[PDB]
Amino acid sequence: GEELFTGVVPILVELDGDVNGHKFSVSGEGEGDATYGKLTLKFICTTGKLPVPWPTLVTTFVQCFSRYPDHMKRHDFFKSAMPEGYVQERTISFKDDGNYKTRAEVKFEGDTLVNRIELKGIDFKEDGNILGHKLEYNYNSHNVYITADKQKNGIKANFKIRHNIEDGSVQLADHYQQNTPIGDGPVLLPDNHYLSTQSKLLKDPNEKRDHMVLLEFVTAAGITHGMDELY
Amino acid sequence: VQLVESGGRLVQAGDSLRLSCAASGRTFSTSAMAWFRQAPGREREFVAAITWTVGNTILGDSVKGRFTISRDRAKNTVDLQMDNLEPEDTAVYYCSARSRGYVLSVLRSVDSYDYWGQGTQVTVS
Repeated sequence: GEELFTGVVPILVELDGDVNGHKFSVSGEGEGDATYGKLTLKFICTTGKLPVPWPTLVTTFVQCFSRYPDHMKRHDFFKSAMPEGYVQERTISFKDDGNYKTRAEVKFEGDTLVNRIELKGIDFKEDGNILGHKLEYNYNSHNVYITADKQKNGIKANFKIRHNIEDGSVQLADHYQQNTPIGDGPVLLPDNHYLSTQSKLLKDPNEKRDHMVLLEFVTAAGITHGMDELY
Repeated sequence: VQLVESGGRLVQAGDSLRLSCAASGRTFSTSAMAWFRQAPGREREFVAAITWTVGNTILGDSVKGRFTISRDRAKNTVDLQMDNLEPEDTAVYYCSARSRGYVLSVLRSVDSYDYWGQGTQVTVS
């Protein structure tokens, strides 16, 4: 289970999206190395120009590649679900704007980890920060707060993304997340804890298509009596 | 998900035959599809499997070099191309689908699938 993540794992990502009736598709490819908590991914919009800012899709585009240090390994739901996989569902509510609803299945197909996503967005402002492409191409580091969901045999997560607005302040994106196993397990239900998540957005200087390169480092850390444990 | 196999007929030894299976319903989750067969009098036998996203294939020992599996993700079909057919290929051919992720080795087991078709009869004279 964890055994499937000891080396470099190839990743494929597929997203079909519809935001305010603007329909689009994205294909992604890269690799994950959970030993170092490391992800390297490149995404191409296969339908032309992406109708939303690339940063707004980062969280939607594989937390099984997080580094769980020894004292945290009892709490790694994500790898425990593998290879059969899990369903990851989110509502992402953009402050004073629309919301995304996403449903993804994350699973192994042999040696390859596949993240396949459907996204529907509604209630966006055509001249707001999202459909109006007013967000900076960058990304703040954040903590992802995870809790068990015994009745669902899975987990929930809550966190807020701060997206820089061009010549402005921040666009908040409220994330509500639920993860449930696809198979019959067994799986690990964790104590409360968080993922410390660092993301870098890059461009491929030779790529003509609308695209995003993503480098991420993620490490799990504990929570004690409401206080985040620190490294 | 509903699986519907087609293409079975009576053919002569040495002929070719292509089977096809159509998956209907909420197919978003498909992770692999496979063909099995059961000749009356004998036990069910793995024939071929294909991984859904990349299309990696695996074959049963009895059909290597003669049978080819392929799939079309847009059409949600999986085909079995059978060349150099032999009387011992006479069987009902069943289509199966999995949604759970997997390591490749489990795809050869009849118990590794989430969905099963009705079968199509192939007879080889």
